[PDB]
Formats: sequence, C-alpha cells, structure tokens
Amino acid sequence: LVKRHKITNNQMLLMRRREPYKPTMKDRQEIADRAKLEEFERKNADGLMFVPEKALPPWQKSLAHNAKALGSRINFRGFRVRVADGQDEPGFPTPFR
Amino acid sequence: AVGRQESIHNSNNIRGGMHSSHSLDLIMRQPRRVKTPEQLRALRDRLRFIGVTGPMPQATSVSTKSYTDTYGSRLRPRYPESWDTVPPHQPSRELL
Amino acid sequence: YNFEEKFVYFSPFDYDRTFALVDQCLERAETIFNEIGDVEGAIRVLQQRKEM
Amino acid sequence: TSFEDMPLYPELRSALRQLRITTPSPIQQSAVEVIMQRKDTVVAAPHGEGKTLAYLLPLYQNMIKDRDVYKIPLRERRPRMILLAPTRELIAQLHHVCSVLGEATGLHAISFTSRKRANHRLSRLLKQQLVDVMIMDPKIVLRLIRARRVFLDDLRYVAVDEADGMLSSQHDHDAVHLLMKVQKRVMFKHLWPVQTQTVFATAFI
Amino acid sequence: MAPELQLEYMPVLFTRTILGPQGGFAGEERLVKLEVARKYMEAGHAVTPTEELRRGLWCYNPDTDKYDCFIERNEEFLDFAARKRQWLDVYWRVNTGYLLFGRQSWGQGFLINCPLRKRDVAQKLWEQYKVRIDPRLIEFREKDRRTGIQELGHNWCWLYLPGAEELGINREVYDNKRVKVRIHVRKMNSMFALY
Amino acid sequence: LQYFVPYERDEVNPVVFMDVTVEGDALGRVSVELFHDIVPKTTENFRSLCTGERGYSQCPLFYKGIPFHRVIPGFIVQGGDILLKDGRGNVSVFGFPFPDESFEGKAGKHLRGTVAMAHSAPNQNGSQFFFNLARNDHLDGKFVVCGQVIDGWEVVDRVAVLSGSSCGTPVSRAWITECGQSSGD
Amino acid sequence: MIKMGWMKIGGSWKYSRGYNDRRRVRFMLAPRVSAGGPRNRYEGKLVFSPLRLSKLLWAIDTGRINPNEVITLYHLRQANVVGEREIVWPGFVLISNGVRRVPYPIHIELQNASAESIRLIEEAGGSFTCVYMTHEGL
Amino acid sequence: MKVSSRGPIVRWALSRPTSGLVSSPSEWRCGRDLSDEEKHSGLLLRIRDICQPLAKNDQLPVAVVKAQPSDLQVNEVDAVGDVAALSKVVKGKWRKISRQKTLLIEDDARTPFSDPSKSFSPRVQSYGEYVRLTGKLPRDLPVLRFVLYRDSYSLNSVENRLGYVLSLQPDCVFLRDQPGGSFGCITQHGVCLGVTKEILSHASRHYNLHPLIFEPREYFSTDKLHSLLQGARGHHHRVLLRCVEGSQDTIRALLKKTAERGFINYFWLDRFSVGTNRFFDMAVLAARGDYLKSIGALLHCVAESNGVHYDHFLKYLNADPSTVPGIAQTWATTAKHMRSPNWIVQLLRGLHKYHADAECGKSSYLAELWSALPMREALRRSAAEFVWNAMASQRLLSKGLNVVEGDVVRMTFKITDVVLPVPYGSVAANNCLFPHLSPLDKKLYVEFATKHGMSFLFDEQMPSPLSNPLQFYRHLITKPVNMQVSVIRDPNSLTSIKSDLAVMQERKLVQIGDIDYSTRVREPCVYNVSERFTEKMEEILKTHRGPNSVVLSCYLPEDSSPFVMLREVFDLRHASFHDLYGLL
Amino acid sequence: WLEACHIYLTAGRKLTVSCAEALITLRGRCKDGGVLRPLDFVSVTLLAQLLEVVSHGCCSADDLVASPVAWDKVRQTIQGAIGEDENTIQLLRAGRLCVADRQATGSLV
Amino acid sequence: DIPQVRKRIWRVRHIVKVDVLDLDEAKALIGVPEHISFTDLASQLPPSFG
Amino acid sequence: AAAAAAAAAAAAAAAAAAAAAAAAAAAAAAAAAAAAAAAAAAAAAAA
Amino acid sequence: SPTDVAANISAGAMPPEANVAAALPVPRIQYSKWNRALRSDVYDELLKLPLRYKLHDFAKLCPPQGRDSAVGYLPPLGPADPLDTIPFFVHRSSNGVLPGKVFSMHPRNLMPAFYLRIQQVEGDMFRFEEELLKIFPTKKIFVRSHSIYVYNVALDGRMVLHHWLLGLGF
Amino acid sequence: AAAAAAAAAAAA
Ligand SMILES: Nc1ncnc2c1ncn2[C@@H]1O[C@H](COP(=O)(O)OP(=O)(O)O)[C@@H](O)[C@H]1O
Ligand SMILES: [Mg+2]
Repeated sequence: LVKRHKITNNQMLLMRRREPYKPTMKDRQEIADRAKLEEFERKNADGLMFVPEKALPPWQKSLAHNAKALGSRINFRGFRVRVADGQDEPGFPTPFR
Repeated sequence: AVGRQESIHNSNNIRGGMHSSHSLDLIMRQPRRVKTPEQLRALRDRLRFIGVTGPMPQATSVSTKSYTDTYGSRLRPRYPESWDTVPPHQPSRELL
Repeated sequence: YNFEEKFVYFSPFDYDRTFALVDQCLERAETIFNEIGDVEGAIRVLQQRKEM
Repeated sequence: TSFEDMPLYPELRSALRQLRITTPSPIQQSAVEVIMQRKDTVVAAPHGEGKTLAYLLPLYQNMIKDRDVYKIPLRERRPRMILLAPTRELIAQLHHVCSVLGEATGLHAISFTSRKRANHRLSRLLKQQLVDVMIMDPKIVLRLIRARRVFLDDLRYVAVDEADGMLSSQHDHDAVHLLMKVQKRVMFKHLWPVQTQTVFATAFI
Repeated sequence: MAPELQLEYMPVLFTRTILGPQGGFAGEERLVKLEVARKYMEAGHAVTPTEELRRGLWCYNPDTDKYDCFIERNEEFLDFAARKRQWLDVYWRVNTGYLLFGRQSWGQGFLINCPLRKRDVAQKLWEQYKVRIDPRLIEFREKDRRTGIQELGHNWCWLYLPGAEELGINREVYDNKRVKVRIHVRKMNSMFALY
Repeated sequence: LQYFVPYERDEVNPVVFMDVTVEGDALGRVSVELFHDIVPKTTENFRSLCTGERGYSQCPLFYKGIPFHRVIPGFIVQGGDILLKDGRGNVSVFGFPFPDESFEGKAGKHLRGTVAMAHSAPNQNGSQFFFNLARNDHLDGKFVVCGQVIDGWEVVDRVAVLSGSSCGTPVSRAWITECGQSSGD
Repeated sequence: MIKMGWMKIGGSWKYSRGYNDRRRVRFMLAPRVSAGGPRNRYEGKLVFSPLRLSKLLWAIDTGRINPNEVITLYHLRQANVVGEREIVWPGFVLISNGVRRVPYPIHIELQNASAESIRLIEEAGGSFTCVYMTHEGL
Repeated sequence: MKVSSRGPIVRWALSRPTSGLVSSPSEWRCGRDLSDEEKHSGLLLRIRDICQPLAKNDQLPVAVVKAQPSDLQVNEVDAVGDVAALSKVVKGKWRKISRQKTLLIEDDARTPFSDPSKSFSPRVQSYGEYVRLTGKLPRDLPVLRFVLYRDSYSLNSVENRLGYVLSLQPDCVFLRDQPGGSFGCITQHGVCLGVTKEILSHASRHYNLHPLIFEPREYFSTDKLHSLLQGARGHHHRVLLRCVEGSQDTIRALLKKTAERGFINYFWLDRFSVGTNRFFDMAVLAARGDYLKSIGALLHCVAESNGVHYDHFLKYLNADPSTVPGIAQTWATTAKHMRSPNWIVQLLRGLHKYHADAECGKSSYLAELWSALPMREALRRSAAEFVWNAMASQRLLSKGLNVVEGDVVRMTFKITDVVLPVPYGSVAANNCLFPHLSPLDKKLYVEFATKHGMSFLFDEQMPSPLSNPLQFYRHLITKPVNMQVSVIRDPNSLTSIKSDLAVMQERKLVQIGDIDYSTRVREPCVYNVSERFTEKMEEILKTHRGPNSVVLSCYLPEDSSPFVMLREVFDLRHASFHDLYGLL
Repeated sequence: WLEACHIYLTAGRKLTVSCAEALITLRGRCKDGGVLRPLDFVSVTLLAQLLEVVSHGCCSADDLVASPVAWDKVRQTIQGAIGEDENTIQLLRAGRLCVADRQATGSLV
Repeated sequence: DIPQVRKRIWRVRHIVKVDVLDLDEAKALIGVPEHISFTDLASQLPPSFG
Repeated sequence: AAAAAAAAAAAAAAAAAAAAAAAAAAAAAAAAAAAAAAAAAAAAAAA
Repeated sequence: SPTDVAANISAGAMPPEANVAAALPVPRIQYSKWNRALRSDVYDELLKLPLRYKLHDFAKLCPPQGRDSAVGYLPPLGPADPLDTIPFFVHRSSNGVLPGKVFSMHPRNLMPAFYLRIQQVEGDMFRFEEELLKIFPTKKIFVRSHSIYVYNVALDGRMVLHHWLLGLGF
Repeated sequence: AAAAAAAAAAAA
C-alpha cells in the first residue's frame, strides 16, 4: 500500500513525493556511485600497503603461518616462503614498499 | 537614504501616495545620529553586556552586585505570566 | 531514533521554584558562615542542602 | 570525413600512405577525434571497418605528442602502451601493424608469445630493448607485473583488441584484473599524474 | 601565459583571416593550440613568426587568389584588422548557430505563453555566443513585429550590424547590413524554462 | 611597567605554549604553567585543549586557529571558544561542563599574570579561558584559576592593547596560531 | 508482512502475497577440497577443547584448584572450572592465551598442551604430562 | 622523578597528512625559515654583513629549497679522485631450497568420488622456499668497497637497515656523512667488513618511491682500510630552488659575486638538529652529569621527529607517578612493535625499568643508559663544531676579510688559505696551532667553552670515529671550484631535475661534472611532479610569488653544505626539513 | 675502457695512431655503455681526443666539442675506422649538438 | 546577501520573490541604536535557539 | 554522509549552472575550445 | 592515539619500517574475565576524568611481583577515602569476575550492535547510573532493580568499567 | 670578544 501521512496543510495534500528535496531513484544511484568511487580513490591515494602476516584476512593468515612455520621455530634471517594467497603485486613503487 | 537604486520607483509612487514603509523612509531620510567614529567608540564603550560568558568589570562600585551573583544562575524572577507579557521558560533548556 | 523522549529530563530548579529559592538561601548561608569562620554552621547548612 | 581534416603528424600521414589508407572508415572518423581528446573509449564495428587503425593511429599520435611536446622520458621496464589480444596469430598481426607505425614514427613496439624458454626469452627482450608499446596477452602481462619485470609507472595507454572475450570469463578476466591494476595506478598520487586511457575495440558489445 | 600553457600552445602569424575561436586576422601573431596551428601552417593560412614577417608580411588577396599582398604590420593596421575581424566574428557566430530558447507552453498548444522580446533575444545571444548587442539592433519580421516571436519551432529575426560600410565587408558576406538570427523555441525542463 | 611572576615555578606543573597572531602579524609566544597540584581536572582540560590530543566530540578539541572573542584593554584577555568561535558555546574535553574544583589559595586568587577558565554558570567550566591583566578582587572565588604566565606576558599585553575595547569586543582580529605542550622552564 | 512491515489483523491483505508464500512452509561452482570436506571431524581425529592457561591460573588464584596436588581433568571438573559440555574426547589442550609467566610451579596432567604453555610451566618449575587417554580412560 | 626538557614540544608533521600538506604549523607549511635556529647554532655573521657597513640593510631575495627529494643531489669524491656515481644495478640473488607444494583438487563435481576414473588436477599452495644467496668471502680481501645511492634515507636509517637485514653490527660498516640534508638524493662511497657482494646487494630496496640502492665494486685487503676510510676530497651538489624573486640578470649577478667572493664554511644545521634542544645541549647536560635532563632532551627531540613518539612522550609527561611505569612500558612495547631502532627501544625499556624497580630508581642507572647510548661521540662532535662556528664568527667580526697573523694551511697567504682549528678534545686542543691574536686565542676558546658548558672538549679527549675521521683544520671561507647556473620561468613551480636512478632507468649514463640541461633538467610541465607534490606546493605558492626557478650545479672542496652558500646569497626556506633531525 | 683511456691520455704517456684506433674500436665494442639505437660527455671528450690524435696533427678537439660539423669532417678524414665506429661518431655528433643547443646555462666559475 | 545565497536565489528565481534591505534599513526596521552591531546582537543571542 | 552530500551538491550545481552550451560548430566544448566576448556592436546605455 | 601511522609513512614522516604498526595494533595482553590486564593509560584517563569518588593507587591495583598472580587477581580493596561513603556496592561473582557482561541486541541475526549489562549492584543503582553518565556521557543508560543497561558499548567499555570498579574499593 | 655575548648560553 501507499504510506499515508498525517497532514499539516493542504500543501501536503498536493504534495506527491514525501521528500521533494531528495533526488529521484536514478539520481540517488548516480550520486551514491560517485560518492563511493570518490571514497575509494581517496582510500587508494596512497599505495597498497603490504600488511604483515598477522594482519591478513582469516583465510590467508593461517595458511601463511603454516607455510612459514618451520622458519619461525628455527630462527635465521633470509627465509621467505613464496606463498600464493598473499597480497597481489601493485605494479608501481609505493611509500610502504 | 542617499544614493538609492529605487529612486525612480520612489519618485513614481511614494511622492504621490504613502507606502507601508513611510516610517522607514522617514528614518532613512533623517541624518544618522552617530556623527563620528569617536562618538561611535564612546557609545560602544558605554555599552554593557549582561549575558556574556566571561567576567565583568566592577571597579565602578564595590557594593554593586550582579543579579546572577546575588541570586545565582539557576534562579530567575517570577515574571508575570500573562498574554500581554510572556517571559522565557525553562532556563535549563535555554542553556543548551 | 527519537530516543530523547526516553530520557526526557525536567529540572527541579525549573519545576519547583521553592527548591531553587531555598538552595540559593542555603548557599548564601554557607558563604556567610565561611566569611565569619564558623565550621559547624557551614557543615550543617551544606548537609541540609545536600539532603534537600 | 578526412584524415587531412584530422590533425595528424607527417610521420603518421606517411605511415598511412604506406599502408595505402586514404579515406577514413566511419568508425575511424568517429573514434580518432575522441581518442585524440583523450577519453576512455569503446569502439564498435561489424568486423572489418578498420578498428585496428582506429584505435592505433590516434594512440600513436598521442604517444608522439607525449614524447616530443611533453618530453616524457622513456624508461626500461615502464612501457607507454599495453596492447592486449587473445590469440598468438592476432598478437603477431598487431605486432606487424604496430611495427610499421614504429618504423614510420620512431617508436618501438614488441610482442611475445609462448616459446621454449618463455621466461628467459621475455626477460632477455626486456633487458635488451626498452620499448614504447608491448603487444601481449593479459595473462603474460599480469605474470610480468607480479614478478615485477614490468611496471605501470610510465604506462599511459591501454588498448584491448577483443574486449568481449578479454572481459568475459572466456579469458579468465585477466584483462579485467590488469585494468583494475591500471586504475589503482591512476589513483596513486605519489607518482606523476598519468591520465591513463583505455580503448576497447569490440565487434560485438 | 604559464610555461605549460605556452608549451601546449605555439605562436603563429595568420596569413589570412580565420573566424574560428582559434583563428585570427591577417598579420595577427597569436598563441594557438599545436593541432590547429599545424593544420593552418600546412594549409598555408599561417606561418611561424619572424622579425621580417613582423616588420612586414605577405597575405592573400581574393582579387588574384594568391598570397601576394604585402602589408606592413603597424599599430594602426593591427587595430583596424582587429576591428574588422571582430565584426566578421560576430557575423559568423550569429550565422553559424541555432539560438535555443526554453519556454513554457501549457498543454500541447502551438505557441508559447510569453512571447520573446528583443531583450530576451539579446540575453540568449550573450549567453550562447557571448556577444553583447543593443536590443534595438534586433528587429523581428513582419509576422512578429507586434507580438514578438510567439511561436514554437523554427523562428528567425534580423540583427543589424552597423559599421560594415566603414570597415569594408561589402563582398565578404551575403548582406553586410543584416544578419539572420535563427531561433528555435522549445519546451524544456522546469529549471531551464523560466517565465 | 614591569612583570613579576605571581607564584613560584614548579617543575612538576605542566607548561603549555601558544603563539598569538594579530591580523596576520605574529607577536610571539606565551607560556602558561598550570597548577596541577590544586586543580588537576581543569589543568588536564586546558592542557588537552591546547595539545589537541583528544579527537572531536562536538568540534575539534584544539585551541589552534581560534580567536580571542572578548578583549578589554586593562581587565582581561579572553578567548578559546572551540565550538562557536564567536564566543557563545562552551565545551569541555570531558564532554560535559565540569564543576569548579577548589578556590583555596593558589586557585582562588586572581593576579596580573594569572589565567582562569571562564564559565557561563557558577559551576560549569569549559574551553574558553582568559588571562587577567591586574588584581581582580571581584573575580576571586568566582572563576577558577588554572595557572600563571611565565613568558610572553609582553605578547599578551600587546594583544590587549592592539585589539582591546571597554566594550569587550576586539577591534582587530587576534587568534592562536600554534599551541601545544612544553617542558619545565 | 514482507514488503509492508507489521499490519493490523483488521485487513489489507490484498497487497501481501510473499507473506503467504513464506507462511506456507554458488556451491555447485565451488570444488570439494577433500572427500570429507575441510576441517572434517573424522573418527579418531584429535580435536581438543581449549583450556586457557590464564583460566587455570585464575582458578588456582581464586582457590578452586589446590596447587599442592597434581591437577587433572577430574579435579578441574569437580572444582567446576569446566562444564560437561566441553569434555568430549580426546579432552582438553592447554593454551597459553595472554600468559607470559607462571609465578609458581604447577603440576598438571592434560591430554595435550601447546609448546609455549609447556615451556612456561617448565620454566616456572612445575611439571606437565600429556596424559593422552581413550574414551574408557577418560 | 620523571625526565624533562626545556623547550616546547612541536610536532612538525600532522596526525593525518591526507592533503599532501605534511607540516602542521602554518608558517612551516608556507615554508620553514631556520634563520633563528642558525643564529642560535652559531651562524651569526654573513659575508654581505661584513662587506656592507650595515647588517641586513637590503632584504635578501626569498627562495624555497628542496621541496622534492630530487631537488638536492650530492655525489662524493674520495681522496683518490674517483666520484661516487650509480654505475649499474644488481639485485639480490636467491636460491630455491624447496619444491613447490601442490594439492590435488577434483577436476569435476558431477562424477562421484567413488569413481576410480575420478579426475583430479593440481593447485599450487606454495611456489617454494627461497634463501638469500650468501656468497663466498675470501679471507685475504675481507674489506668490501661499494657505492650507495639513497633517495631520502638518513644515515642512521641506512645503518639500521643494514643491521637488521644483514644481522651485522654498526662497526662493520663505514659510511662517511655527506653534507646537505639527507632528504635529497645522495650517492656516496662506502666500506664494509666481512660482507659479500650478494648480501650487500640484498641489503638494498629497489621497489620503493625512495630507492636505497647498494652496489659493490671490488674487494680490498684490510691493509688499505685506512686509505679507504680517508675523508672525501670533494662533493658535487646539484640544487633546485623553486620560487625565487627577481630576474635572471640579478640572480646571475648575485651568484657571480658569491662565487667570486666565496662563502663562510659554517657547520650547517645538518650537524645539530633543528629541535629546541640541540645535540651540543644534550652533550653538555651529559658532561655536567644531569643524565636525567639529557635523556629527557633526547626523548624530546625524538618525539619532535616522530609522531608516535610524540604521542607517547606527552602521555609519559602527564602520567600520574603511579601509572608512569605502565606508560613507559607501553611506549617501549609500541617502539618495539613499530620496529624503531634498537638503541631507542633499549633506552625506553631501561626508562621503564628505572620507573618500575626501586633498584634502578637512581641516577646511576640513567648514567649507565647514557653510556650505552651510541650517540655520545656524535653529540660531543656537534658541540665542538658549534664552538668552531662561534669562534669563526668572532674571528670574522674582529678581523674581517683581511688576514693578519692568522693561521694558514701549510701546503702572502690569502683568506681562502686562512684556517681555524675545531677542538675535537684535548689532543686537538694541544696539537692544533690556535691563532695568536690578542682578542681571539686559546684563552677565548676555553672561556667560550666554559661559559657554554662545553669545557669537557678541552678537559678530556674524544676518539676519532673510523667512519668519518676528524678534520682538525677547517678553512674559514671556501669558493666553489665549478659553478653552473640556469634560470627558468615557472610561477607554479612544475620544474624538476631527473635523478641518477632515473637516468639509469632510461639507460643513459650518469655525469657528475656539470648540470645536464638536456638530460637532467626537465622543462616545466604538469607531468614533471606528483599530485601530492602539487598539493604540498600550492600553499607555498600562495605565499611566495617566485616566478624564477634556479637549477645550479657546484663543487665543494672537502665538506660544505651548499645551503650555507645559498643562505649567504638568498633568504632560503626549506619546505622539507625533517631530514635535519639527525637522531632516528 | 675508461681506465685504459685515462692511463693512455695521461700527458706523460704518449699515444700513437694505432693505439687511438684500437681505443676507438674498443669503445665501439663496449658493453656497459649507453644504448645505441646521444652519448656520455666523458666518453665523447675522450673519443674526440682520440680522433684528433688519429688525425695526424690536425688537433681539433675544441672544434669537435663545439661544432657538430667538425664530427662530420673528421668522419670524412678518417678512412680506417669503419663499421660500428660510424654509428659511434654519429651518436657523438648528435650528443654534442644537443649539448651545444643550450646557451642559457652559465658557467659562473 | 552573500555569493552563495545569491547563487541559490538565482537558481530558484521563478519560485521566489525577493526584497532587499540594507543593514541600515534592517536596523531601523528592528528599531535598535545605530551604535549597536548585529555582530554584538548575534553574540548575545543564544546558540540553542531552535 | 559528508561525501554523499558533497556529491549531491556538486551534481546539482553542474546540472543547474550551465543552462545552455555554446553551439559545437561555433566552439567544440569537448575539444576545450571556448568563445571570448565580442562587444563590438554593443551599447553602454542601460537599455 | 591521534597519529595515523599509515598516513605518516605515506607523507614521508615516519620510516617505512612501521608497516606492522600501521596495519595492526601494538601487542598487549587482552583484558579477559580470566586475565585482568590493567591498562595504565586507561586507568590514567579514569583518574583524569572528573569523577566524584576517589580512586585507588595503580600500584595497589597491580598485584605484587594477597599473593602474586600472572593473571592479576587481587581481593577487593577498601574505599580510597574512609571519610566518604560510596552510595553503591558491587559484588563479585563466584569466580571473582566483575559484573560487566557484554551482550548483543539480536544474537539470532548476529547483529554487530552490543550492549553492556551490569548486575550485582546492591546500593544506589541510580548513583551508579550517574557515575556511568560521567564515564560514558554519550551512551544510552537504563536502570532496573536488577541490572543497568549501557547501550552501544562493547568489550572495551567493559574493560573501562572494570578499571573504574577496581580503582574504587570494589 | 662579542660573540660570547651575542650567543646566549642554553641548558636544555
Ligand atoms: N580507410 C580504410 N580504407 C581501406 N582499408 C582500410 C581502411 N581502414 C582499415 N582498412 C583495411 O581494411 C582491412 C580490415 O582492417 P581491420 O582493422 O583489421 O578490421 P577490424 O576493424 O575488424 O579489426 C584491412 O586490410 C585494413 O588494412
Ligand atoms: Mg581488430
């Protein structure tokens, strides 16, 4: 059904849209998409930070830890396991790289 | 009133008949009562603010006390609540 | 939303002017006691204000 | 309705004279203007109106403009243009069509496909000859990017010859991943502003 | 004037008159974008500036249809050429355009509620073509002399351009004393359609 | 005229510095020692507002870039209204206007270089403060004293002279450009 | 009602059909890693319930567990530091969650323990024995 | 009793520099002018002040310097004469020790697992394990000579990277400090012990906006270690000033007069930090024994340099004496987690122990911590250099350009030959031939040292560091051997100069002799600088109406900051100044 | 190659036409030099010295470093050096032309 | 009367009728002394009005 | 919400400011070409 | 802390060695009902906050190094100020854990909105409510004869509440 | 000996 509303004057009777100052559905989608794109670009303004092992999502953290388990128990620098699930290479130099 | 953009319409209408803003036009026609910046500064210095947040000078007279000091901030006079004279309500709401 | 109605608060200082008057009178009495140097009077008057 | 009306360098005019192109196809007429205006573009044509030239010649004009007017330097593993095509035969054809333009305009274009020692051959090519254009499959381009054999620091043009297949699952979305990496590079601020543009030539939409 | 703007532009001397926004008058030295500058230079309509060219330049005379009219590029000649090119530019902008108007027409109807006036035509000319003109110059047709345009679809009026006789635009245009402003009235959105 | 520090400096007490700029013209730097032994709550509030440690609750809790909305040539120099820089709203780092702690001795006497926290109610402190400019007997016991001034008193006096008026409203804009914490000096 | 929220029992049923549809009551593209699936609890698998070393130390400090005796799963159950819900075979595994030191020696007998927890116990001076048991023994 | 300092705590950066504008202070954003800091550090006098009867009668032209790391480039020139140039790039080699692990996953889902013909395909979990290829180190030639090009890394950061990547100790690597701020690109020779080419190359990092690249050249025997460690005999400096007022003619005239007349060879602020308390202040505090205040000032400078340290320092200062041990513990843990240098991590740990345990709650523990601190020699050298700056300023004030019975270099001597001693301990105070002048002499040196609290550098001696050996005789004024200048018009300051790594990437060779306008200098265009750089420089451009950008390449004889010469010529402001914070 | 050039062009050690030709050939068959599809100024100066030595008394190092035409004249004069030497001379001439194109630079010695 | 308000009124000039009042005219309309300033009045009036 | 509101304001400004665009033949907006002001046949009187 | 390590590294202030700091928080011993890890910064903030009741010394709150415990269990202390009387009394559970327990608004839907539910408060529930108003000014607080609900609060708020209670005699 | 007075001493 249509959401009826308590009126405060005949202007509300003549009114069709409850919020005239609000963009229509298509303009809302356009504005939301533009805002999300701008926020994403602002987030990505800096390079892709190479987060450590402990900061990876739950489905990569344990795999990386198991891959590098032996090196953790036997400590010697220069040991890196070339896992597959790690973060993808960005392609350009970054401040964190 | 010197140098108006509505001079043509004023001449066309007001000089023939009175307008709702006749009193405003008379006030604008009359010269300003603050002649000089020195006079303006003197009047501004004489001006006094009561609701201001900060402190107020009291060198004028030690015996003179402020209403807030005498009765406190939470207390207000029992204003005569009548149609003709309606006072502010709920100073607690007024604060913020 | 509109949950300020679940916490609507009405100040006794505004909805009971006698309470505000007596609170101010006790504050002035405490100030007078402090000026005089009395201690027991200030203690009792402040305690009565707190109880009110 | 004329290459003469189109603003083209004498080198490009000589290149098209060598190619025997004299009258622009409607697709070229519509696409050269926009690609010169430097906007991401989707060219569509019914299989043989000249999409290859439509999306190559303006891109070469832009590359020449960058190299001469803007004097953007050429680095070793940072090509200006990445061209994508699915099949090895099409890769070779695009390599030929780009080599003629390179010989005409002083630019350089390479192309690589599967061989005996693919990694060794490709790395040797990259080490030996720095290039302006690379015509290669998106899978190999992604391999290079992930092995940091190539970089998007100076990349300014991306061209896709079969956008349908390239962006469909028929080719594993490798082109889509490469384009997302390009978008990330464009978003990146600490490097010089490169307004990388993408051209998609597609006989079907 | 900035270094980047100068890098993307290039100075050029106009051998003849071109009325486009990137054009100029004969003997004009102007900074023009590289693309159209090269276009003109290869077509023969402009040349790279030089000291000899600045002191004096050869130009195109339509009487013989050859670049064989030598003229000195002095201040008075530059001023006159600027004025003549401004007149021709106004004429060309008016003639090679289609003055859009957005008006209200209740229901379907056949004409607009509020007829167009010389002030409205002048304001639209300024808005679109960036040309300032006295409204008295605009003159409506016989059908539109009394009540303005007052009709949808294709409409046109006359715009008089004085000074053509002085400047010498007798044979460079169709009629040197009149310009046909071609208008198109239409129903547009609420925001675009005023009055 | 000569300036003498009212009380004795204490190494334990925090020090807070602020630079004052008038009409884009820098004047110097004022250092304030906060009486942390007698009014810890107000001291912490003032220090946090000057340093900007806390984030935002209703407005940037930071005295940087805030004007002195109320100046008098020889009474006070007031300012620091973080929320409404005009000088109307009063805010605290704690989130609510906290009450007066103590007016006993050091925190109850107003002197020349003394600093205090202005309040719109006799028990609602906030962000805006004011430096005294002379012995203000009528202010003793009414406004909490937060600390004293060690350096920059000449800057404070010059600010008062430049943008002062018996009306209280400043003549020329004067504000805080860079404020923060310091060490004992 | 699905598309209109809560409607009165009075009426207005015409614009509600999904409500009645619900009242009347992708995996194919993903591969199977193993026959039993990931993290399959096949019979005989050693899936120990966690036992926080911090929890055990807190119990000892409060006084529900006597340090003077060799702690066992039976002692933990009787002290009520663990519930019957988490007593499934093979039993408990000691985990050093947020514990850096054990101030006093502790003698424990659990069915498994982490290397860090064993190291902490040994360094403190106590002892640990991994008393792995069958169902009958437990 | 908590540590304390004297000056205000100003955080140069922002809590969140998202708009490119890094400096928090408004004046620092518009451009940092270190005139007051230089005056307090000893650079009191100017050659133009000496010449003109009045001082600062005409305001010097305003300029902004090293707003981009590529702007300043420094190349070392060793006593042998060979210049430090980026020849070729070698990457760290790895050896694969394990085989890639694969797992068989069902190829199709319709066919049941019970079917013997079930099809499985492999998927890679780990491509393998790799280990850095430690080469073979001959026992006859343990010393390795290399060249290091660092974009914006401090020498301390480079040493820390070598230590943690390679697991070596700081005494195994000898890198001579290079004049000029560390922010700009710096290429210098270096000597290391017990390291191999492969691992020394592994120590680099090629895929960062700020490249730190190493490359060995040849092995050498331990006999020639001293010869290799001998101080460099030249520095080629390439500088780019962005916004300079005036015109090409007047700028060139100013530079011509500066080159002809030389410039004073002051110890620029690269030796003593720009913070409120300087290295020599810390040194004098330690010498007089107020180790508490010395460590407080050290932490103060570290806090000013680093944001997180600034966050924790204020918490420590304002912490209640009951909770201060926990605040110190949290600070130490945060430093360890963010992987701050080991010396500062240990200092914070010791501070926490001092506040927690009553055993360590005494000045003896603080003295032990300061002794363990490895910066003491650097602070003492900074104090000696400050004293030398003050004495040189006094010498110029008293005598002036003319030379009268003054010390000269033993190859009528000239002012260029005139030299003054820098007292690096009692050994220097004795051996060096101080000038024999009635107003200025060893007596005035000692008086100044005593009144400023630097009496230790005369009472006792200080060892000469092996990395950068001491130079007791430092000339009074110096004249660039070569000096080339170019001026361009760029009101929006989009000009840039290519770096050595950029030239190498484009495959051309690197030339250090002179400014390469065709290759190194890039014409002004939007595609020359990053968008972050434009956002950072817009604030400067809103203040400094400098239409001229100056690209200069000069040579300096032994050790001199080109910023000293540029200060004597113009009034310079440093958009990037964090590099001057030597510690951390 | 650079070390050999230094030790030979050293004033004390006299050179010969054959040695200069050998150095030219080595520079042609160098490896770590710049791409040759300009050239480094140091190598250009050394090669100009070698060419003026080869010219048998026609000392024109200044002409070679100043004007590109001198490079063409020396290429015509020399006959023995053929092959990669032609490309080397061409690229050196291009590099020196580019260097001389700039006059805004001022050597404020 | 500021650029933003002028932009808005220009945008909606076909739904809005505008009247102008100089500061002097507004001050006379409200009836306050000429020496008092609207800035002072604004500073005095409460911020939590509506 | 700030980003969405800013985007909405920008969209409204863009869709409400440029009521009409100069004819492409006179000057191509997409090619960055712009038309200057021709006040030759203008008047100064307030008509 | 106000610093953004990632932003500082991007700008160039901090070195690129703080990637771990930018990604994940500093290691600690998380406060759990089986481990009373007392955060000195949290307790210092509680001390600085203008509360009406005096708090105990953090040294007293921390156990020795009454017996030492790694988890950090200590019996409840007394009021800091004997003269003053606390209007509310808080009881500990059989395990000594404090009342604060965090729940969820719609556990069935796994809604990420949580609220703290304090219980075992026997004295002036409303004075306890007022103290909670001072501590969490912006949160919605409701009082009942058996419990006090603080909405939009989570494990961090439970930790802060437990620190405040331990600072008090309880 | 004016530098001694010109450069004031500081003890951080
Ligand atoms: N203006 C043109 N005139 C004549 N031939 C052209 C023209 N443009 C492209 N071609 C030729 O027509 C053929 C098809 O061109 P091509 O670009 O490969 O087709 P498609 O658009 O499907 O990719 C080729 O032989 C090409 O050389
Ligand atoms: Mg094709």
